[PDB]
Amino acid sequence: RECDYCGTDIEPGTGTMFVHKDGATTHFCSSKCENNADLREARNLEWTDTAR
Amino acid sequence: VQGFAGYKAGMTPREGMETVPVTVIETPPMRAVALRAYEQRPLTEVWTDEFHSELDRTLSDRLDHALDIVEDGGEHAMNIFRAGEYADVAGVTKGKGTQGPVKRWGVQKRKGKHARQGWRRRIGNLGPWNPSRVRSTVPQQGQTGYHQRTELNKRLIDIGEGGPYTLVKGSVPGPDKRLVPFFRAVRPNDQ
Amino acid sequence: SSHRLALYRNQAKSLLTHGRITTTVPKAKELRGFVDHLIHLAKRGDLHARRLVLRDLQDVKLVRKLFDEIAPRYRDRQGGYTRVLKLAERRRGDGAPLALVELVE
Amino acid sequence: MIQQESRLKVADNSGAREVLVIKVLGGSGRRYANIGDVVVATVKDATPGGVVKKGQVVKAVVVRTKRGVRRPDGSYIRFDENACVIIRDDKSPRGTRIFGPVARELRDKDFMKIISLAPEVI
Amino acid sequence: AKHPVPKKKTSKSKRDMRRSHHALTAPNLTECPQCHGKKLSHHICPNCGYYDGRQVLA
RNA sequence: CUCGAUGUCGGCUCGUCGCAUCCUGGGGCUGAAGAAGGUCCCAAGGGUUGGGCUGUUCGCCCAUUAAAGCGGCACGCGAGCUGGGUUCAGAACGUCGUGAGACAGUUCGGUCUCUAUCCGCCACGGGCGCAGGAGGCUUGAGGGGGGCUCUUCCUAGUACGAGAGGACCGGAAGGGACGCACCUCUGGUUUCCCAGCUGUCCCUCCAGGGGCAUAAGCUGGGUAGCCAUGUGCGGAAGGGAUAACCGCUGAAAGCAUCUAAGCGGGAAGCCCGCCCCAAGAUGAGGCCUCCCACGGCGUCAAGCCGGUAAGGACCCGGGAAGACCACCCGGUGGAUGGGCCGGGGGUGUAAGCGCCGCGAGGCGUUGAGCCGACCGGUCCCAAUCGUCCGAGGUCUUGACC
Repeated sequence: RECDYCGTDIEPGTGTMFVHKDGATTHFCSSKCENNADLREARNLEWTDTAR
Repeated sequence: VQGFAGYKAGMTPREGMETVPVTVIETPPMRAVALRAYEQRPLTEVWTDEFHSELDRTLSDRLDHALDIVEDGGEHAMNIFRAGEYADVAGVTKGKGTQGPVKRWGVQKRKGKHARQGWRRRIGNLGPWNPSRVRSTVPQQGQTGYHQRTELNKRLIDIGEGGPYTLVKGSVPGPDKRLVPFFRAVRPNDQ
Repeated sequence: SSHRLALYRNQAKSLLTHGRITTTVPKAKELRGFVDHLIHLAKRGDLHARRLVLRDLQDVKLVRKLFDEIAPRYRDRQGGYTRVLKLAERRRGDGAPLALVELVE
Repeated sequence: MIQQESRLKVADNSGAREVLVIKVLGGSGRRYANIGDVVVATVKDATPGGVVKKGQVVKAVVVRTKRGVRRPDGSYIRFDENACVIIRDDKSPRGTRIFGPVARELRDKDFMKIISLAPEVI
Repeated sequence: AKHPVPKKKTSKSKRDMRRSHHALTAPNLTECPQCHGKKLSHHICPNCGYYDGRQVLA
């Protein structure tokens, strides 16, 4: 994928994946993805695998 | 020397099939010093110097098979401990020190409305009026960090030599890496 | 905190000036490494390096003085550009085993 | 995780909305309701009287907790939310339908029923 | 606010006994490097300057 | 006994006994088949939950549970809180009183004090001891820790059973509270490690910084150690002596009787076992590995001196070792600190120049820069040189060379 989108990344040959309601999702990564993303609009996201 | 033992490698888990965390342990054959027997009279420890080079800077199976390696010349490679086994190790607590009856000993402290009142940590009480002065009961700020700790059901998973070393099933060696580890599988229950 | 630094600061400062002062055991034991460390930077020697060293010390004269001045007299070794020497006496009332330290020379 | 009066929504339709957590179901002591687990709480509020109704004595289980669940697969999983499903004594749901995904779990501790109803089980 | 205070004349005896475990122990000092004399085991001095390097006065 | 004064309800915490035992095992009983109850004898090990409303305990109610025990110790605990409350003056009502005041009727609010001496407890050092002087290793008498449990499965839906049900016996698995230990994975830390920021003073103008804005001014994040929300693990076998309780062999009662004598059965319980000390248990224990008879003095001079680095120490340098202390490793024939150096980890691509847009900025160089303890090299630095103390081998008896 791309930490869902968070093109950064973090935590070994395992990692981990957060998640939201509605069969929707959020595979995941670092404390730079999280919080931010968990609170607005992905599009606008830069740094990473979006505003790449 | 009746047993087998060495020091703490460290911990990490990784792989398996579901996955599982253990700990590494260092120790080839720390030579063989006499051997336990109280024969004809009182016998226990001799010393026919054959040690290191520095050591004078300070100068019936378990023990038995020993005879095997302790007469070989001294040393004795560790590892019967094989594939899936339960020895037991006795680490050395951890210079944690003299602390409050808090962690030292489970206990609830200064509640709320007074769980702060620049108030806090400190036991509740000792003994009643009539009973009699005190008990040797209630612990105290009974220092820690130095205890001759250990445990049980110590299962070893695997081992390999490159450097005689052992992989463990759940670490909790007690003491810290580079620490003094001694193992055994005492009165095992999982047997 | 802000104090640990400050120290290292003025001490690092004053020192380089003389290259061996008089503070107690520890005090010195540290002003070393640090100050020390700093040195190793005068050694690096450049835009950056300087922009740091100064960053703390704050002061052309020196800052430069060392980077150029001393730095060299050291360009060769491997840290240690300081020889922390304990002292014989002790500040009064106190009784603190002060001590002296210099740029190994 | 999830006891006293921590609240959690529905994903099924039982006719609920959210529910307060009385007891962690199992036996004495015990202090925790983690998906798969089964809770002894009630309605904090439920639709316009579907079939349940606000403040209704209840029985529900674990399927969504941001407490993070360590998968024997040294893996890790969690959710943006915390809620579960009602049940018929017979570890049997009511909501005819599901909502947000969930986790293998359930299966492991019995419930298929939802296991599949679920839009997606992670 | 004297919750707790002694309760029985401390007993000279004891008292002192207390004050007993106390005691000094002369500076372990040694003898000069070449300074010739007695110095604070490990240091130059108003007799030295040396050690190996003349880092002092007199 | 106390008024030259023992601070009183409930709560909190920390608990400790006891058994008439609530849960828990073992039993005999039943109008007990099963299952589940009832009855009573034996056993306290361990254990006996969240809320509610009430100053309360008590108590009723809510959801659990095996269980949700009775009571001691001034209905334990104020020199340990609580301090609501009954129990200072206010002041209120109601209430009696000509009144004044008043009330186990009520209602608002109403100053719980830093320095433990002794005994006592928990802890760590100092003696002196254990009769050569010496470092290393072990025994444990005797103490202390810990023991609970639900549920799920086969045996089996077989015994029983008209049926709806549901076994001893025998065996898997999970989980609950709990405790020991531990960072790997997880999460909380991260007082400066790294990054973005607005206000301001110095900085030289710009840039590039600097304190302060707590003791970091603010926000994002962040090893290493500590630490849970998290990791291992544990409460078992089994051995012996019993409760109650069940039997055998058989008197006295030529017939019966677990019975005095003889022999066995039988418990979460005692003893043992499993961890945790531990001979200062003055009965100072064992054992191995070192060190040899030095001086001169009136004596059973077991008294004064060089010693033996056997050996230790002190001083230095260091430790998840740590209040001090004691305890551990090192002391330049060293890797012990720091330093440097590679390595990892960590912040998100720097200072500069460059190239696009009037500017704001961007894009590049550039996953840059900078890096606090984590893994390991290298004598740059700094543990130089030096002291002190330390044995000799007490008396009797005998056993062997």
